[PDB]
Amino acid sequence: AGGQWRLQQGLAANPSGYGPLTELPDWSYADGRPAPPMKG
Amino acid sequence: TYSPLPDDYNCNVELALTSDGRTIVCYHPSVDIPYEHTKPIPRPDHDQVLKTRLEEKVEHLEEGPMIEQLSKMFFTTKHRWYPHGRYHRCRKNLNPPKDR
Amino acid sequence: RGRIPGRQWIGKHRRPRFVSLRAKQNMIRRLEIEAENHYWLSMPYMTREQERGHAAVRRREAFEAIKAAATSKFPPHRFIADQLDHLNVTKKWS
Amino acid sequence: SSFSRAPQQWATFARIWYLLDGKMQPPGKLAAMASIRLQGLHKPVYHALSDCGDHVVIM
Amino acid sequence: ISRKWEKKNKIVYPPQLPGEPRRPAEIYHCRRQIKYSKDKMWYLAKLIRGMSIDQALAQLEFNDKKGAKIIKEVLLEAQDMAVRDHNVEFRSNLYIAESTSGRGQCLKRIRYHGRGRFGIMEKVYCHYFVKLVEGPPPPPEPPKTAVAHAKEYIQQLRSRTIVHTL
Amino acid sequence: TARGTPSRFLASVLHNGLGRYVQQLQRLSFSVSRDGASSRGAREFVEREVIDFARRNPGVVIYVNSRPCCVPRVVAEYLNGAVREESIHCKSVEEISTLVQKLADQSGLDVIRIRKPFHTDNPSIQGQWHPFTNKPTTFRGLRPREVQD
Amino acid sequence: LRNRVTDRYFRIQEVLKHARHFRGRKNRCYRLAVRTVIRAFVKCTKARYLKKKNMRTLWINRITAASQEHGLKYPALIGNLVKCQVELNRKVLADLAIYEPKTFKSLAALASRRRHEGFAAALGDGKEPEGIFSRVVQYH
Amino acid sequence: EKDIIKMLGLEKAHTPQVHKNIPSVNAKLKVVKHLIRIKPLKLPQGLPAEENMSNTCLKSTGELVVQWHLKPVEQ
Amino acid sequence: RQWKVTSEDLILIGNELDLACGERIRLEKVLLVGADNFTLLGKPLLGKDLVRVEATVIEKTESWPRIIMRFRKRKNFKKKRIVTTPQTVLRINSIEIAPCLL
Amino acid sequence: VKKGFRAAFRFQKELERQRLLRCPPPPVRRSEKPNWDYHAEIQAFGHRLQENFSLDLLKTAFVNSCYIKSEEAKRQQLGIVLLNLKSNQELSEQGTSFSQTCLTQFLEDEYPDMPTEGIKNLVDFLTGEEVVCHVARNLAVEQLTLSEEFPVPPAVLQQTFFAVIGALLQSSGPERTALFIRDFLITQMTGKELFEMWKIINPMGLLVEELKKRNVSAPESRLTRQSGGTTALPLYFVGLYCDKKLIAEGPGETVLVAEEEAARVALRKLYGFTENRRPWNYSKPK
RNA sequence: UCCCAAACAUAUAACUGAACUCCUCACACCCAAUUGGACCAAUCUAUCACCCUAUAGAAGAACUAAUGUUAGUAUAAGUA
RNA sequence: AAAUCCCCUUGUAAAUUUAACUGUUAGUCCAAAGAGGAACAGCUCUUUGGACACUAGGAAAAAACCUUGUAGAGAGAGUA
Ligand SMILES: [Mg+2]
Ligand SMILES: [Mg+2]
Ligand SMILES: [Mg+2]
Ligand SMILES: [Mg+2]
Ligand SMILES: [Mg+2]
Ligand SMILES: [Mg+2]
Ligand SMILES: [Mg+2]
Repeated sequence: AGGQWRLQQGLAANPSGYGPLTELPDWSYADGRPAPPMKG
Repeated sequence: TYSPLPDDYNCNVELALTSDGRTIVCYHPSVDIPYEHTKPIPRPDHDQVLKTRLEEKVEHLEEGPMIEQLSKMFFTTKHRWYPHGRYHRCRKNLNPPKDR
Repeated sequence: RGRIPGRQWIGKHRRPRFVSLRAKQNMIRRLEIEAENHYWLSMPYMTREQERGHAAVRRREAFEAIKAAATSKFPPHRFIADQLDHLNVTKKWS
Repeated sequence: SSFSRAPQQWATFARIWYLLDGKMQPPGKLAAMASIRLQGLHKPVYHALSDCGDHVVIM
Repeated sequence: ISRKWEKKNKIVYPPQLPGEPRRPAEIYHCRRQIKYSKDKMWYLAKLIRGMSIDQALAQLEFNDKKGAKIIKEVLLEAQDMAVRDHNVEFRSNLYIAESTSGRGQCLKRIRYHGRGRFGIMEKVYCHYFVKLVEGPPPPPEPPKTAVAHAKEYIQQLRSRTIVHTL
Repeated sequence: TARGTPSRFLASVLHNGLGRYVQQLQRLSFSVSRDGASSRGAREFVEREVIDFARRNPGVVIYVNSRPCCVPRVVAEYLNGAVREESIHCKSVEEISTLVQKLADQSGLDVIRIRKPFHTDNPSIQGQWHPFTNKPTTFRGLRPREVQD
Repeated sequence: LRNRVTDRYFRIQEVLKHARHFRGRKNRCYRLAVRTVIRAFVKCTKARYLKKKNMRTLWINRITAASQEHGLKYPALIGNLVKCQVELNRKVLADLAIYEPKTFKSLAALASRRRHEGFAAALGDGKEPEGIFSRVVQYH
Repeated sequence: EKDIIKMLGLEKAHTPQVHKNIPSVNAKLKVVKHLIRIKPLKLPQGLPAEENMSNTCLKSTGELVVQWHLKPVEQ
Repeated sequence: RQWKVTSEDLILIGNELDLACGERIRLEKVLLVGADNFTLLGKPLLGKDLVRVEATVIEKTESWPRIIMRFRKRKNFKKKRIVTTPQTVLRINSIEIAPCLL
Repeated sequence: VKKGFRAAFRFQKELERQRLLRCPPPPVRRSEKPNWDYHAEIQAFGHRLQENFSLDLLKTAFVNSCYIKSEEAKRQQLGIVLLNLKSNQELSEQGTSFSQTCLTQFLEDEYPDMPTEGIKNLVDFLTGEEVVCHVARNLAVEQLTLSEEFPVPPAVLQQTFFAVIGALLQSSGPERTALFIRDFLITQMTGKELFEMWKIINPMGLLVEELKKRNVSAPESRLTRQSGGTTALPLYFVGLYCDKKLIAEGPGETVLVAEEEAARVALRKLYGFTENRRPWNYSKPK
């Protein structure tokens, strides 16, 4: 749902394709240390 | 004047956008029932020489009429009021897991 | 009532079938997609003469790696330590 | 809502009586909006294994 | 073979302190290798199951089935050693706890049929088991009343949760 | 299958980690044979790693008993009373270390089907839904098709 | 050297234990039990696909029920939230409806407000400016 | 047509692949034009350099932007 | 996965996060934060300076055995496999917000 | 007869497991079981709790008066030297006195409007027999407890738990013990209602006096919502109005039970123990 | 043999929909006949091991099915 | 007539030869071109392609019609 609108706006049809919602790291250490990169 | 939804039953919903437009603010305070929309609580419902004791009004009923009375008072069917055999009575879990 | 002679989808008297609205909508949107494909395939960047032999060097080197990989098959080296490591199966504390 | 456990569950799984006036109405449209109420399909907490159906009265 | 029922009368419990109540007397008795069908004897065992010893004797005395007199003697001798050897004060203060029949050892004989055929018949033998407990028979379970149905239905309605969610 | 295996809800032990984290592993007992190929992996494990593992986890008591046996075993006990027994019959050293480390992180609860991948004692903050949540109230709350006075 | 199987009792017990809760002779006879245990194992493996499908359908039903209480349709609510760059899946939307009625009502208001904005934009010829909630945040 | 799809490396569906716009490639593409979607390549930032080779991202609209920051546009 | 979390609750991740048990981390991807009277939404994500949520690892265990069986009638096709998926349990400790709306 | 040994050996273990399950042995103390070392176990006890306990205080914390008497009886029968062990009676009183004060102080800051009687009951509930026993069992306190019989009685188990708290208080101090009790005793009232921890009779009766104290008029009850009144499954939403202003709403199957629930809801809001209240702060202070 | 889902012309085109694809993680782990491999229960022997195992050699070396053979017990049936 | 054979570039990674043998060639259905004394169908038989005897979804139930394959867990999502 909403894929066609996403394609018009210039984003991926699948919201999980590319963008901050998936590309950005999900977690980081409490003190502020960045987490290691994920395999995906 | 405009309202996306009529705010009269659950909560008044206000929608706003941040200065940068990257966040949506929704302030939804709850509503209360007005005093004028309630009914009062229904409080209202001789030469006696003998004490009026609690009399046994529990009359025995056959399986037929007793099930019929249960079905009409609970608006259900007659099937669920019949007993089950030992096979099903033993497969039931007397110690189910508990959550929340 | 309502028997169909023979099978439903094969035979002389089959079950009649009709198209739907979304069945058409799917066909046109597929037809439009190829219309895009037909247009974008009509503007080659170069001609056959210009392209002739512009990738021959990379193709040849790729095949030489394929030849080298195929001709390098041989039994692996056999060492003495791995054959001697089986002596450890009887190792025990003093 | 600071409700006790038993009253909170009781209110959530309660039964609501609905009334419908069928005068000059198509039976199917009447039956359409009555099926959801009877099955409890209008409840956000609906589930098939849960007896969440409601009462429907049609005049 | 197995003869555990006979040994059940040889188990001895430790002496009881005055704080705990009286342990009711129990007697295990059984008769082996009875020329009877275990299925047929099952009906008599179920009939006298849960009743008093003397009521069971009265019911068995006037029963026309052959197995009735066999159980009647078994109940009689079970009552005898109960008072005599099992410290039972009143011989009529006994009720049947469990009565059942088990398959005994059976022989295989040939039953002749026509056209030279045959069928293997079986001489059925069975055992009868009985346990007597001192004291009046427990009252039978009363029928479940309508109010009992009412509260149970309420409990089911109150025990339902929102499923497949938090 | 799930219908043939008991299940339980997701939970912890005494709200572990809410204020502080308490290691759920409490005791480890190792059975090792001096002679025998089945205990070679167990033997070399305690030569080089059981010392370092003990220092890493100070709240866990480790017992190493050396007796003749055909199958080396490790027994793990938790504060909730659960007991886990794992055989060390003919395994290597890098894989017993992973096996031993796994028992340390476990909370001791039964490893069975979990009904819900989430658990909370307060599923709602604004109140659970009820049939009157989205129902307006009329004047004096008159019922449908009724009159007053 | 004559060899005979000595652990057949354990070989059949590993199958009979999975059928202990069945009904009939197929819970104790190995010949019958092996045929139904295989079917039970196969059904369990393929039931995982059905669980994912059925759970989504349950969420859609609950979302539709809550939306209809707010005078909204499920297609209208789902599409408008996507146009608002609010990427909430069906589970959390159902979770919000059941447990956070006021938050869900705000989301329904947002969808309806967005729906009216799109209608006005389509009503115009494009000369009019964009809607307040129709603006999209660009990411580079 | 199966072999042609094999040659162009189009095994997994919905997986974009770049190809040279030359008559030889065009000839192969014309056979399976009913199974694929063809779009041109746009390079608004030009051909990527070695420094930014890890920062490229092929957006859904058909261009390969060499600067991927995962940050909202300040405009 | 999208989780509706609050304070003092447990959620199960069907994976290993390569973290020591007891360590506390931060979850930077927050799509919605709501309260009794107000609710804030991200487009599609909230700013890092607006909301902060932290969780603590409390369990790293394996899953119960799962049966993967495949059978085809009259073809002698029967295969069985048993797998256990590593999982991690996290307890959400606190959810904090800051007055950075302006 | 089939030649072989492994199959018979495996079968013997299976039968013994069935024999064990048929009549499980009575529970025995973990100390009497093999693989035990009191010095080693009590050393890891402090490290497991991330605390620096005192060996002498901790060792005598688990000693009970009943255990001392049993040992004196055992040596008297053997006719045999004198023990110098000290019971944990004084340590338990120190732990109990501090825990009651610390719990009372902690709840007063969190709920300033909580009445004193409500404060006492919650502390009584937290220091109740079952709460400490449940915590002690899950903290392996009973395993190290030196008693005369197994399992340890709840009264003895509770005394032992308060003893180690006093031992920690002497070894570490009030500031460290305050964090300890918060981490293991405060956490026992997470998902429980105020009246689920403080049993009360007549919620409306003291609701009137509470509004009397706040200089507010008496609440009146009115029927906000009703459903199925004449049936066997009714629902009544009774709300309380003061000066024609709603303060609380309460559901119930009958009018009477709905009114009591409305009173309970009002008391929770008045005392600040609502489900919407902010969660307890377990973060280390700055 | 007994029609056959129940229904509904009027609230702005999206939405629903696979084991296809994407996301976290892990990947030898869904074809007949046939072929190529990786392992392995149980038993004997050589040497170990000593609450039942290890490395090798050997073989009467593994049964949901042949109206399969022998033995036991059910079904019809407490029926003829 | 549709089309084939041959075939540099290019896209690609396969192909030929040597050694060693087992197993299949009693097939079905659909689209198309045909043949069976100058038979519109039907019956039988050739040729090209696809599917089936290998997964899943959809046409009501569905071996052969449409969508789709490379294999696991997930209480995610976009689509055919
Ligand atoms: Mg037909
Ligand atoms: Mg004759
Ligand atoms: Mg796939
Ligand atoms: Mg794979
Ligand atoms: Mg053989
Ligand atoms: Mg046979
Ligand atoms: Mg008959």
